Amino acid sequence: AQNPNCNIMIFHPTKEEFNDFDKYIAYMESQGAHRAGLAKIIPPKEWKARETYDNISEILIATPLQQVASGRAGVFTQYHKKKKAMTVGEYRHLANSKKYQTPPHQNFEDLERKYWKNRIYNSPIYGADISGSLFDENTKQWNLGHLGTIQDLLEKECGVVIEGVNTPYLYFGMWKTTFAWHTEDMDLYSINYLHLGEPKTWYVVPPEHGQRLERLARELFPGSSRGCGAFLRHKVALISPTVLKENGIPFNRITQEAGEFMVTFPYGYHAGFNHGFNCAEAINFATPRWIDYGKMASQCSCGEARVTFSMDAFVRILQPERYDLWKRGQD
Ligand SMILES: O=C(O)CNC(=O)C(=O)O
Ligand SMILES: [Mg+2]
Ligand code: NI
Ligand SMILES: [Zn+2]
Repeated sequence: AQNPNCNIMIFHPTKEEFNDFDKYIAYMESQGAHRAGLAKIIPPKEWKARETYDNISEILIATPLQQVASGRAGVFTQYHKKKKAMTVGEYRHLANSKKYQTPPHQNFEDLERKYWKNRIYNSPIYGADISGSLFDENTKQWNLGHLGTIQDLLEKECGVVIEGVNTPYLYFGMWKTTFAWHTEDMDLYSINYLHLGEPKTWYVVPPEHGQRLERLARELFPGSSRGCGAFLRHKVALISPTVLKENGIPFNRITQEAGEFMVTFPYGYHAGFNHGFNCAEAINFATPRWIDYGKMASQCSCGEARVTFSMDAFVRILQPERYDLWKRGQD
């Protein structure tokens, strides 16, 4: 078995190898990459996502989210308070202000220490989940707006034709902006490109050990667990590496820098934080190997997780027993 310790693997495809996206994902999996739940892909040196970022300040962040924490430094939840609209130029100036900017630090490790010590005492503002793309239309390789759709994968593998579309999302971050522990909708893959700015640190649990994280989460967030049988789908709970280590949960960490892709694999729980002002683009995708994960994915039916139009069909075809109850939650 390849990569039996479930380490995060880093790939350096050539420009030739960067032509066929599906084929490269399958290659990475042949090397055991998926066992970690997360992989890094450094694009060939000849590739670029677009020519410059010089003209992005006029993108609107219609609903910036203030991420307010509750709990203790290593075990907390976050709620998202909606703020007034602002442009990316306005958001970048806010990220760079004295109130919100990255503190002085020695290296990524010192910054990580500061994040886990001090995150709860601040409420950074995250411009998350903005439909759109920063890839130039002429970028033909690993253009996250030109990928094969999940609906088309489901049709190729299973013969069934369904409604729905699959488009990318932009994320504008600042120091301490946080993504809570989660797997993707329907335990899909994700791919995330860091277009510009400061790094993003990731934590990940191997898919084969995801239920150990779930059991710890039920213990640490016991009222949330009684409220919903899949409350991690709410995307609000944080658990630090120190707490994970104290509880014997297998995990890994890695820092993504501008110009790099990350892939999350089906049922790979992940969480993380931004080091400073940045912009990422991410989208869900599927392969043939995902289908069985999609059939087994948990679902939030308490009604809190409230997700996309296209998830309806996935549930309806892959999980027809749950259909009914899951749609009572979503309506
Ligand atoms: O970048 C972020 O805030 C969150 N991204 C992801 O969870 C992802 O790409 O799967
Ligand atoms: Mg603009
Ligand atoms: Ni994710
Ligand atoms: Zn729920």
